[PDB]
Amino acid sequence: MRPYEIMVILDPTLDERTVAPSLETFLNVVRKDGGKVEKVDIWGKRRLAYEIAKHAEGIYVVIDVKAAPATVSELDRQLSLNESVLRTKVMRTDK
Amino acid sequence: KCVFCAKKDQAIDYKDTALLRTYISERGKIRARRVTGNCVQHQRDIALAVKNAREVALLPFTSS
Amino acid sequence: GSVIKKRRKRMSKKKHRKLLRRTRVQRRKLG
Amino acid sequence: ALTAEQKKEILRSYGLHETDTGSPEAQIALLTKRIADLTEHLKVHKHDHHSRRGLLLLVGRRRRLIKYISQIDVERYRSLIERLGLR
Amino acid sequence: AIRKYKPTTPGRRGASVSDFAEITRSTPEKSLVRPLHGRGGRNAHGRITTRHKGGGHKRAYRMIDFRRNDKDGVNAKVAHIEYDPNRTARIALLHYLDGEKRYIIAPNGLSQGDVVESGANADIKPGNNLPLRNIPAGTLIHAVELRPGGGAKLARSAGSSIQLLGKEASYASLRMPSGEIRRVDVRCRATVGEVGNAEQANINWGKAGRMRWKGKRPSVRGVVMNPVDHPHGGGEGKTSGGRHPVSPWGKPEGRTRNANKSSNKFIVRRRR
Amino acid sequence: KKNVPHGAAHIKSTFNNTIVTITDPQGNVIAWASSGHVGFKGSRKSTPFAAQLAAENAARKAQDHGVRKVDVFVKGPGSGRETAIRSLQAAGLEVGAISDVTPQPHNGVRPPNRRRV
RNA sequence: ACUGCAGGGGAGACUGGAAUUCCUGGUGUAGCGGUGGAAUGCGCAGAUAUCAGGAGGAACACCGGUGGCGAAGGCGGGUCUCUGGGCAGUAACUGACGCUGAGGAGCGAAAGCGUGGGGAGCGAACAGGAUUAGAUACCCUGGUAGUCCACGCCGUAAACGGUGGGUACUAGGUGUGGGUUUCCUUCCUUGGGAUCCGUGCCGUAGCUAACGCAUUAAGUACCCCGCCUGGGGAGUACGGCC
Ligand SMILES: [Mg+2]
Ligand SMILES: [Mg+2]
Ligand SMILES: [Mg+2]
Ligand SMILES: [Mg+2]
Ligand SMILES: [Mg+2]
Ligand SMILES: [Mg+2]
Ligand SMILES: [Mg+2]
Ligand SMILES: [Mg+2]
Ligand SMILES: [Mg+2]
Ligand SMILES: [Mg+2]
Ligand SMILES: [Mg+2]
Ligand SMILES: [Mg+2]
Ligand SMILES: [Mg+2]
Ligand SMILES: [Mg+2]
Ligand SMILES: [Mg+2]
Ligand SMILES: [Mg+2]
Ligand SMILES: [Mg+2]
Ligand SMILES: [Mg+2]
Ligand SMILES: [Mg+2]
Ligand SMILES: [Mg+2]
Ligand SMILES: [Mg+2]
Ligand SMILES: [Mg+2]
Ligand SMILES: [Mg+2]
Ligand SMILES: [Mg+2]
Ligand SMILES: [Mg+2]
Ligand SMILES: [Mg+2]
Ligand SMILES: [Mg+2]
Ligand SMILES: [Mg+2]
Ligand SMILES: [Mg+2]
Ligand SMILES: [Mg+2]
Ligand SMILES: [Mg+2]
Ligand SMILES: [Mg+2]
Ligand SMILES: [Mg+2]
Ligand SMILES: [Mg+2]
Ligand SMILES: [Zn+2]
Repeated sequence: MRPYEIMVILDPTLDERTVAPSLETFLNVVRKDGGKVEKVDIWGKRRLAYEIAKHAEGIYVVIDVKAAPATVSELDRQLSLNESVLRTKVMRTDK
Repeated sequence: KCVFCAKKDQAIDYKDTALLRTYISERGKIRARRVTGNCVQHQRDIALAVKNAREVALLPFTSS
Repeated sequence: GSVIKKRRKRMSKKKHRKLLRRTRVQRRKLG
Repeated sequence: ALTAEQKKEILRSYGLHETDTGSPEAQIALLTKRIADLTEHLKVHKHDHHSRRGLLLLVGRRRRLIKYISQIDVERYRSLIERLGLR
Repeated sequence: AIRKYKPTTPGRRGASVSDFAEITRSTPEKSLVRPLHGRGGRNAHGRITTRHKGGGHKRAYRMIDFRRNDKDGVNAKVAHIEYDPNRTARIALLHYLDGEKRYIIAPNGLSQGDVVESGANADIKPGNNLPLRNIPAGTLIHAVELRPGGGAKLARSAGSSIQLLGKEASYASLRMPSGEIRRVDVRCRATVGEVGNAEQANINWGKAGRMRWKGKRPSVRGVVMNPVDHPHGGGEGKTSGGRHPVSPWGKPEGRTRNANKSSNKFIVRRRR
Repeated sequence: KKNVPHGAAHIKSTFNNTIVTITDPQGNVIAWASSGHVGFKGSRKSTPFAAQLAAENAARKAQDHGVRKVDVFVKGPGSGRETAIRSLQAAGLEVGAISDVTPQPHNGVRPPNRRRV
């Protein structure tokens, strides 16, 4: 039960409407074990500063969970192993 | 004279790439304390922010 | 000239190690 | 490690009177708790030498404290030894 | 994981053995066992075609599922981890939730009681069998088939693994534990993970009799043969063989792969 | 028969040599006349004179294939770093954009032992 | 104990980019490389160069410092997980429980050793080239161990501040790092002062053979330990332990 800020860089090939349920199907496993989500903000398409995974564009997502370390590690696992993500960056907002 | 020492509750996060635009040279080099006028802890914070921005591609690793 | 004091020790140690390497076998391992 | 609400639950059980936190017994109790958790930390991470040295520092501290209590009064020594675990 | 006997006897001086710490249920599953008899290296003609075989402990064959084709979507539980005399890897008894009993090669990190998925939607965990299409590039895999539906044939001995190198159009490029880079069809399926028991290569068999137990029969050097028996034979004292080293059949050492074999198109870079 | 009006001059000025290559913007070399190509050998290929003949030769050979307009990517800690680009200027190319592309290792490969000369 | 605080302190997992090397292809031709000057060497079978992709290993530019942390050895790409110490403040608690420490135990750069991996670059040995009277070298071309990883072993370094630990006191001046606290307090200045803990420089008394040390002492004292008794022989022999 600790704060976590997660930025995820998704492929620009998928659309702006199907991004939210595609992330709900990941965050529900975070929800099943007591962890909750505060803000699932989506910055959308954005040009990224150096070529990443054969894409020069990327969808920015900020996840902002409050969850156990095991659950956040599992979430990072799952969304890093999916084919719809180019980057993941997990941090803690708390001290 | 350090900007963040003067101005409070401005947490340094790699998300604020707009603020991180400065403290970075046009080449992409992290500026030194003698050129940013800022303290050791805030220079640590901005350096960490710049590096995480680089690894999330919010800031260039190499640029001209 | 304090390095001279180191050079004498160096030469003595070097010759001793050279002797041991001349005899790391039944030349000395038996004894 | 050993947050406030985690140390209180053995401060009541090992310290003397509702506010005792520096007595021999209290110090043995939370040093023992620290050594237990850090020995778990060292059963994982076999080669964290800088933390294992901290463990030996705590062990030495607790040894001085147990000899202190055994000299000052021996019945309390017996009770604390039975209710923590020695040898 | 390797336990060394003490030098209580000259046959056990440097010998070692697996501690068998991963094994549960030292007996095999009865319905899944079929008979097996030694051959002594003899083919259908009754003649020795592989030298140095014979004797050795009696063995029973357990059926390993190198297919894993027919239970996509139905989950399995690793019921047991068990000895198998027939391979250097350990085997995992899986209970499928539909009630089917199965043996698979035991990967690293499939302790008894955890869940194995199969098919395109399986999670990328050790033991899950997926098509190379659904397996991402860079991960360590094993028991990978050469042809779609032909069964696992690649990296299935203890400690072996392919890493998936890439998938460009319809072929997965992958590094074979010989170090060889090969392309196979992306619909060839593999199970994620290294093969377990990776430390059995460190076993020092202490004595001749132990290899005799494992079925290897003494090998005689060609240079102590007579010329009638071996090209290296002959000579008054001991020689080096009076010629460049050749097999007992006079074949010089050198590449023996068919230079015009049909699989050269898929072989990208031969081993180093 | 390959005709392209715009190009890039990659210049590599190492302590021993200078190599001038003329490529298309896509990065396909057409002309490459270097300091050994212009008659030189040994330590004389390090000199700015060799630099400003190699660049001239590359420039003329690239004009033979039809480049008016070049942009320069210079690299290397050599003395033929300016003589070369003025040679391309005065051999008929227009200098366009000038950059610096000397590789800067982020403390990667361990360098060779320092010369005890 | 509580509240705060700074930090490359440590361990594990995952992960990022530059650069070097190699491979595949595109272009393209006769050089490249290297030196004080060359040659060995690489290339003409397509090298060097240049573009794209890919493999892999190692180290983590700018931040970066004179700085920080660690008992010392040492420690920095990033993230997460676990974890040690330190500093300040309150005075809540114990009430001398302290200091040192023969032996002993642990930690202990690099090299080295064992087993198993890995191996880009570098590079003992080695080989060739060069230089030279010779050149078992310095320089060049290659290049094995090793350097890296896991786990053990080794237990040594100019392991140095060539300065054992603890404590008290004895002008200051000036930086820098981490806290706390009072005055123009909203004149913001994030100035001035006090105090605690570092860390540097300069300097008084004092000390010193002199060099210099000098509140971080090599000063003034006390406690405990280690060590020396001319240079070699020799940190060697013998014995013993590892
Ligand atoms: Mg901070
Ligand atoms: Mg003198
Ligand atoms: Mg017959
Ligand atoms: Mg045989
Ligand atoms: Mg005979
Ligand atoms: Mg016969
Ligand atoms: Mg014959
Ligand atoms: Mg014979
Ligand atoms: Mg003979
Ligand atoms: Mg740390
Ligand atoms: Mg690259
Ligand atoms: Mg290679
Ligand atoms: Mg080529
Ligand atoms: Mg090339
Ligand atoms: Mg009292
Ligand atoms: Mg001692
Ligand atoms: Mg040790
Ligand atoms: Mg080493
Ligand atoms: Mg080794
Ligand atoms: Mg050796
Ligand atoms: Mg090895
Ligand atoms: Mg050399
Ligand atoms: Mg030589
Ligand atoms: Mg490790
Ligand atoms: Mg010593
Ligand atoms: Mg040192
Ligand atoms: Mg000494
Ligand atoms: Mg003292
Ligand atoms: Mg001070
Ligand atoms: Mg002074
Ligand atoms: Mg003195
Ligand atoms: Mg004497
Ligand atoms: Mg001795
Ligand atoms: Mg002896
Ligand atoms: Zn500041």
